[PDB]
Amino acid sequence: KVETLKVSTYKPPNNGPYPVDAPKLNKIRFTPTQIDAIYSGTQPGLTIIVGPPGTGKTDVAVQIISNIYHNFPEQKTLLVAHSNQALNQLFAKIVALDIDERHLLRLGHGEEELETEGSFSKHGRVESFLDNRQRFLYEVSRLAASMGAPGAHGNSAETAGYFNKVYVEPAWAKFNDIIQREDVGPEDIVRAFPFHAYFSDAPQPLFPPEADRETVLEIANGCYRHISKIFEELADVLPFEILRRDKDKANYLLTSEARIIAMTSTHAAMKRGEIASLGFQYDNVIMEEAAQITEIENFIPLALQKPKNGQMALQRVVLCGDHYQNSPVIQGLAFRHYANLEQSLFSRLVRLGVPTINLDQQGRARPSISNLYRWRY
Amino acid sequence: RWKATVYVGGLAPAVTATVLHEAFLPFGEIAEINLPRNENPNTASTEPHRGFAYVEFEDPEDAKEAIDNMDQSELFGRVIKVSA
Amino acid sequence: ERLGLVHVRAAEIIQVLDDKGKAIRDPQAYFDGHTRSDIRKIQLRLDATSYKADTEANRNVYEDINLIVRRSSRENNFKPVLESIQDLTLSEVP
Amino acid sequence: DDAPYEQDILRNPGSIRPWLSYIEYKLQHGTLREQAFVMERACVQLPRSYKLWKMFRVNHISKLNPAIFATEYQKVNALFERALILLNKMPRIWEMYLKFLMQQPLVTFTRRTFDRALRALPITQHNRIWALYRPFANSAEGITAVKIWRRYMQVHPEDAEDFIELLIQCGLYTEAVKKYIEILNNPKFQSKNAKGHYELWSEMVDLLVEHAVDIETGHETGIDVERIIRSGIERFSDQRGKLWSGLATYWIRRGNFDRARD
Repeated sequence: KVETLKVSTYKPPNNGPYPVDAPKLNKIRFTPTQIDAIYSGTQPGLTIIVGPPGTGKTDVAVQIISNIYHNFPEQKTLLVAHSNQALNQLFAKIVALDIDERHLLRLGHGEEELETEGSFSKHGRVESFLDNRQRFLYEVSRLAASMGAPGAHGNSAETAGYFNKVYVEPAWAKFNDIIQREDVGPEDIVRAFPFHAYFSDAPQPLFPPEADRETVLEIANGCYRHISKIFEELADVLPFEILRRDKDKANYLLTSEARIIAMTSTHAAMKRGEIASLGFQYDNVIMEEAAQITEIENFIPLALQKPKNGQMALQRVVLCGDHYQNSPVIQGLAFRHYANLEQSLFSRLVRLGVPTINLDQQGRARPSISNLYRWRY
Repeated sequence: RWKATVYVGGLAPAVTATVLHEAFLPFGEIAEINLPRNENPNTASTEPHRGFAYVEFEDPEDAKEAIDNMDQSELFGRVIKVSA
Repeated sequence: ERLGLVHVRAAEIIQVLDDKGKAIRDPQAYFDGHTRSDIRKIQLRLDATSYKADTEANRNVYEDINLIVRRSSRENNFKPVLESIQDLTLSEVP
Repeated sequence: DDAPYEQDILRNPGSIRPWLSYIEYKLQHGTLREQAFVMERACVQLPRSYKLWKMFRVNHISKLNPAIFATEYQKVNALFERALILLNKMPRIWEMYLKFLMQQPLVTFTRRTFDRALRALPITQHNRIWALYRPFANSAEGITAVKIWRRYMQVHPEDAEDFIELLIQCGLYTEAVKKYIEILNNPKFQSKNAKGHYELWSEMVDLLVEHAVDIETGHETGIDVERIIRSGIERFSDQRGKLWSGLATYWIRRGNFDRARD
C-alpha cells in the first residue's frame, strides 16, 4: 500500500522579538532508517530500534522525545536509561534540542555528579524554579513600571498572574477588537500596540515600516506570546511557592508539574513503591540500553503506575538497544547459563520475531573500524 | 504609647526599619520604628539587629490590626510573631 | 561451617551517631574537624522475621553476633527491588 | 465642601491622613452613595491600605440589607476579590470573605476560594483557616466533606472517630477500613470518646460485618479480613470466640458459607 504523505506547512508562531525566544531546530541529517525509527517511535505502540554504537541511537531517541513533547502536552514521557552517562547524554542532546527545563526532570541519587550544565535533580530543579521566579518577578515589576500601574506587582507569582488577568487581558481584548475592526490599518495596529514600553529593550524596530499587516500582527502576537509564556512560567512556579517542604515540592513536580521524567532502571525498581503510592500517570515510556538492562528491571517501568479500567494507561513503548552488544552483569554462573538470566527483553523480542528497525549508518569511527564491526552486524 | 506599640520578634537579619514600616503601613500609620541593634561587642554575630523590634502606631486600633496581621506571619522567609 | 560462620542477620542502616549518641549535623565539618573519639554508634533496624524467629526459638543469636559486614550501594540495593517485584506479584494486572 | 480635602489628597497622594479626614467628613455629613464612591476612590488610589479598605468593607456591610440580592452579593464578592488580588496575605480578609461565602449558597466556589486561602496563607494561620473551614464541611456533607477532612487529616490528625462517622454515613467503608488500619498501626492515637483498643477492634469487626459486600479485599487495597481477624485472635485472647464469630458472620454476610464452615 503506497502511502500518500500529504505534507502541510504552517507558519511557526513567534515566541517574542528577543533572539533567545527563537526555537532551536535540528541540524543533523537523519538516514531513512533513522527517520523510520522516529516515525515508529512517534506512532503509538511498541518500537524496537537496533542500533550499533555511533549510529545515533541517542539522537533518534531525543528526536522522538522532542516530537512527543511538542505534539502532546497532556502526555508524559518516562525516560529509562542504564547509566548516568547515558542520562547526561540524553539531557545534553535535549538541551541542544528544545524541551523546557520546567518539564525536564531527572530522578536518581543526590550524590551523583551531574555532567550537564543544568542541575536536573529535585533540589536543582527547585533552585532553577526559584531563579526563574526571581527573574520573571523582576520582569513583571518592569512591566508594571512601564504600564504605570500603582503598587509593586512583582511581589509573588500569584500577584503577578492576578495583575496580568486584571490589566493585560482587557488591554489585549481591546487591542484584538481594534485588530478585528476592518478599517484599522497596520500603522493603527502599531500605534495601538500597548507593550512598546515593555518591549523597548527589544532590537529596534519592533515593527518595520515596510512590514505589512500580517507580519505586524505576527510580531504583536509573538510579543503577547512572550508575555503569556513568562506568566505561565510564573503560574507553574506558583505551586512550589505554595508548598513549604522540599519533599512536597519534589513530589508535586514528579506527579503533576513535570511532563518528561528521566531515571535509571535500578532507580525505577527501587522507587516502584513510592511512584505507585504517589500515583504516577505516564503515557509513553522510552528506554535505552535494552540489551544492557534485564527483563523485570524494564518491566517495572512498564508497571510503575496503577492500572485503571481493567488495563494500563501506557500507549507508547520505545526500546533503543542492540542485542549484539554486551549482556548485563550477573555474578551467578548457574543463573547465567542454566537459568538464562542474561538474556534481555530486547534479545527475547528479536528472537521471538517482533519487527525491529535497524540503523544502517555509523558516524563514530574510521571506515576500517566500521568494517571491523560490520562483519558482525 | 505602650498600648499603641507592637513588639515583633523572630525577624530575619535582612529585615530593616524601612521594611518593617512598609509592612506596617497597610494596617495604618506607624508613629515610630525602634530596631534594637546588637550593640554588644562580645557577641560575634554579624546581624545588624537583635531579631526584635517595636512598631508604635498612631492608633491603638491600628496597632491591634498590625499585631493581628504580623502575628505568626511570614516575613522575609521567617516566622515573625507580633504581640501587644 | 567450614568458614565457621554460624549466624547471619540482615540489618538496616538507619543512622550513624558519635560516641555521645548525638546526630552528626554536618558530616563534611565532622570529617574536616579533629574527631575527639574514634568510637561510633550505629542505629540499626534489625530483620523483623529474623528477630521474631530468634525470640520464639529463645536463642542468643544477637548476643553471639561479633561482626558487621557492609557492602557497596550499587551491589546492595537488592531488597527494594525484591519488595517491588513482590508487590507486583501481589498485584494482578501489571 | 470636598475641595480642601481633594486639595490635601492632591498634595499628599501617598499619605493616609487626608483620606482619613475626607472619609470622616463624608461619614459625618455625606450621604451613603457619596461615602461609597469616596471609599471606592480611596481603595482605587491606595489598594494596599488595609485600614481604609477595612472601613470600606465595614460601611458596605453595614449598608448591606440581607434582603438585597445576588447582584450586590457579587459586587461585594468582586471587591473582596480585588482586595485579595492586591492584599493576598491577610488572614482577617480571608476570614471575612469566607464568612461572606458561608452566608452565600456558593458551596463549590467557596471550596475553591478556600483552596486559594491555603495556597496563599502560611501554616501558622492555617489553624484559624481550618477552624473556619471544618463547619462548612459539617454543613455541606458528602464527598466534598470527605475530601475536606482527608486534607484535615493531612494537616491535623485528631478527630479520627468523627471521620469514621462521616465515612459510615457516606458509604466509603473501604477507605474506613484502610483508615482503621492506619490509625491502629499508629501507636499514639487516643480516642476522645474513651474507646479502647478492644472498642476499636469491635468497631472494625462491626463495620466489616455490617458491610461485607462493600469491602474490596486483596493486596491492592491492603485489606485482608482473615489475616486481620487472626491477628486479633493471637493478640486479644479474651475475645477469641467473639472474633471467630465475627469472622464467621462476615463470611455468611458475604455468602461464602463453606468457607464460613471451614
